[PDB]
Amino acid sequence: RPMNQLYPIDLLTELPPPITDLTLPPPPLVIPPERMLVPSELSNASPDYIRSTLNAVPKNSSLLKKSKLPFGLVIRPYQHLYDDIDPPPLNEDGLIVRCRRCRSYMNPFVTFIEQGRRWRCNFCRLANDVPMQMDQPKSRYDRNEIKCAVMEYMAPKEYTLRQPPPATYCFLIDVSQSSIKSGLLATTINTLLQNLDSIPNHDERTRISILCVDNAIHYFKIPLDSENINMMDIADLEEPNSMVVSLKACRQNIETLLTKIPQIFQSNLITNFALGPALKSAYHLIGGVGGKIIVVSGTLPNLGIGKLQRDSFYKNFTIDCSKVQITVDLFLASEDYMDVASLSNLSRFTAGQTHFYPGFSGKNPNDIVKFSTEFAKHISMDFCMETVMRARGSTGLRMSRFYGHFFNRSSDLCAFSTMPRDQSYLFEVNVDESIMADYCYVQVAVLLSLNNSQRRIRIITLAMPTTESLAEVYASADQLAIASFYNSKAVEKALNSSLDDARVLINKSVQDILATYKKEIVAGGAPLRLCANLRMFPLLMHSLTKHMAFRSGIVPSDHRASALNNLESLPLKYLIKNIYPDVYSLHDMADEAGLPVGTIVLPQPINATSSLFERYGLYLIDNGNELFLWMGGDAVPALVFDVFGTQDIFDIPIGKQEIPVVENSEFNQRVRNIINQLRNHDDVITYQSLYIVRGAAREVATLRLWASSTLVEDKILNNESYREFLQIMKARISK
Amino acid sequence: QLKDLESQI
Ligand SMILES: [Zn+2]
Repeated sequence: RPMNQLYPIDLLTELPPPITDLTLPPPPLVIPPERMLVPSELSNASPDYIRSTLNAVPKNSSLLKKSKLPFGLVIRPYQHLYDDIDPPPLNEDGLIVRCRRCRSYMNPFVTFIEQGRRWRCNFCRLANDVPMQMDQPKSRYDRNEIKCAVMEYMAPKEYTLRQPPPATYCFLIDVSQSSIKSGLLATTINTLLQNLDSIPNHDERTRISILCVDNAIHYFKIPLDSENINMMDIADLEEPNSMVVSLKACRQNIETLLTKIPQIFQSNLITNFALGPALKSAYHLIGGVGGKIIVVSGTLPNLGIGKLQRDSFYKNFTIDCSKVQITVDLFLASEDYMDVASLSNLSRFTAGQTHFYPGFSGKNPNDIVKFSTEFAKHISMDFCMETVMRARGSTGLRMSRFYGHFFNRSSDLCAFSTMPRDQSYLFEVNVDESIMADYCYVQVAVLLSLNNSQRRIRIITLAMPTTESLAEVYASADQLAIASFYNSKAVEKALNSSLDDARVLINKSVQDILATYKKEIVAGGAPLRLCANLRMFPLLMHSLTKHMAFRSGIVPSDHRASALNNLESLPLKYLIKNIYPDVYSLHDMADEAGLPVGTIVLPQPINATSSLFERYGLYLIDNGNELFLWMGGDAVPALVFDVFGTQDIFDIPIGKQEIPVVENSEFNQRVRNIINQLRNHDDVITYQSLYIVRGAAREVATLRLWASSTLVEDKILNNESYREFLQIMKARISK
Repeated sequence: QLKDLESQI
């Protein structure tokens, strides 16, 4: 069969690295048409939903161990913030065919046997009976579960214990003084006010709740608009209807309330924020049905249970949330210490997320833009409730580890009190017994309660060829999925062991693979051998060791915890960009670039190195977190003019600021076009602030420093360049 | 505890 072939290369001959490789699809899943019931491109799981580190699975343990390559799965149930965008086929007749023994679901790889009266399970080979329903003008072959690897069903009654719940929201807002002064409360109230119709309400059932919190927990009874304020204070930190109300039936009233809140605490002098007590109030408030507790704060918890200092209450809280189906999202925005390391656990183990906004301050008009945009997209994002996800492997395959934000203790089941849309997950697969078939399989199942009062089951079935050729295993290795694997292992090693240990782990992943490819595979002088499909692996890991998450040196605790929290939950596509940035050379930008094709055409990305930064050029750096517009110090007045209006480069805007609208400048338009395009994604909430930097007072040095550190291919501080990294590796895998 | 709605066992 056409098993992917090995394409040997010399890493030393590919410097600078051919980074366009980062946008290439993984190695093909070689599956002959006969193994699929209805052959098509939809017959095998798409890389967008699931990516195995190995698309040519080792036929046995000893081979897996020898390859030194990891076996994991980058799983991503949803692709967009809104379920109306590109949904998979949806089954509705209620017929769910499953194997009696392993419980796997009917899929494109089962084999129909005995005149097609029965079916042999591809996961455990058990013989199962074909329900007479299957053939009730269409045949069984017209069914989505037989036609598609990725599809969905309307779950029957026995997959539910209680009627699907309504989308419930409880906003826990910090109204203490730090929040008033920074403008966080205002910005938050405003954004909600501006987005009440962005919040999903597909079944018109969505319920909301508002908790203002300082030293006491402030409640609000909201009447039905149809019967036309009540603020109930509770300072007793030791201690439902009309508190959690219909977003529709109380639309005007909820609006009326949000509008007064800013006035109510307009002159609050209290600096206490009882997160602990408040978190408990919200729990009791929505625990009878479960839902989302979205915390907005710019004040370190300092009163009541759970207070922190410059805690395990939270971890136990998450344990409790898993019982009542509650998820906690956090938006931490302040110039002061927030202990992201500790609070991020709330979201992490409840399937939610924590968003950290360093130095947030209403005084900077641009701080507001970032927070509101992201907070708005976050509340407008669709999600599931009471969801559980598990992966079933074919005989010989076992799911041993699970990474990502969710709740998992001692089972193969991952619980999501709510399943967001913007995160990714990873499962480690161990091969115990030897695989006997020429193929093995993995099937992800997600039992969920959609935010439209419906119970569904989303299935993702992936088929991989087995092989006993070490060459073939490497030839089909997914460099990016593998990069992701080690990224998660690194975060764990970091968020649990040592930061240095994580660095050590990262580097070893490269050393072992390089040493293995060298000894296990067989004219020249001194190349650093590897195959084309793994050609970006050395770069990514090396680049990862320079990321704010693993950097040697000094990084503020919150900025580090945050970076670590992000790398662990980012969708593959953005994880890679967060590790290795897209850099654009604008001054010599092709004419198509900056203009439509309403999607803007982007210039081709250049290597992330200051080597290519001409002192007279214009460059745009995108690292998934921010955007840096770098203009050379010796840029021609024409260029300086075409972009900002003046000709004095020293008269250019500096720092976190937007690019001015320069009339009659078509170039100025194309620049603003590229920046706006880089800002729209229908899959993440991220709004990247723009930083303008001038090259060749102390603020200007700081910006150059920051922008410059994004170019991960360069020697940065105490880390060698990529060029040297490779040389270091070559010296190590030598005798 | 080792028993869930998705397994259907
Ligand atoms: Zn089976």
